[PDB]
Amino acid sequence: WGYGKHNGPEHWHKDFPIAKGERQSPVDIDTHTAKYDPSLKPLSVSYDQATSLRILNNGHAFNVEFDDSQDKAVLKGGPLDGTYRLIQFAFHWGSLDGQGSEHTVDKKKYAAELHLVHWNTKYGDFGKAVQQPDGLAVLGIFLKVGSAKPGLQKVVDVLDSIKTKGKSADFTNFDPRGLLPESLDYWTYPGSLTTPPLLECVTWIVLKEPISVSSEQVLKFRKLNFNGEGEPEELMVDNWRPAQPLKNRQIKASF
Repeated sequence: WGYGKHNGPEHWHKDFPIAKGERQSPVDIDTHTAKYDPSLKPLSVSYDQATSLRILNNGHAFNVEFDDSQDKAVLKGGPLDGTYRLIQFAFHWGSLDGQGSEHTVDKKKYAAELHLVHWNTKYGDFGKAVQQPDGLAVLGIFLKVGSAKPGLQKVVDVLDSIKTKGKSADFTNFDPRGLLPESLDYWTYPGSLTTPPLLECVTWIVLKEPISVSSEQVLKFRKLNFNGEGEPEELMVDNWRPAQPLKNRQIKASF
């Protein structure tokens, strides 16, 4: 599976049949149909204690991993029940500034999208949580091009070291708080992972307010390779899945 014409999103259903299930992601956020729910609590992000370990090129994107052996970096509050610990964060981006995010707002596409992945500690490990309807909590953050994001530079300067599939690099003391928007206003709905296995185990929490990044930051993202080293060079660009049918589900707003 991939993002190409022969193995792209339109083909994933052949190997992963849930691809056309009932609670697939991503989706279009229709702001006029989203329902203001007064019973939603503020989100509670505790990341001062976060411990980053490494960054890796998995062949479909780049992931920053975190030590999830104790409640060091956690998410709770909002629509969530229990504590979810940060396991990884990744990005989805495009070939141009006009496309890239997975989720869309009234059909509008952002330059990229940041996903902070967290699992329900009630289930003991990540592997057990992805087998649960309330197993994960992904925090989605939209990226728009404007001014540079101080907090994202550390990530950008290390992309050179993990250009190709399988490459990984020690990546300690990275603070995720540097990637948060000012506001925590969000939209929330029940969905799935956006890449196979597309498990319908996620509580999506998409932040209203986008972060700005400079043109040159995003540019270094587009220099990543899908391919392994020593193979024909395929630029890692447009690694995002098209919006799926809402199908009955309803999107709630904390605002």
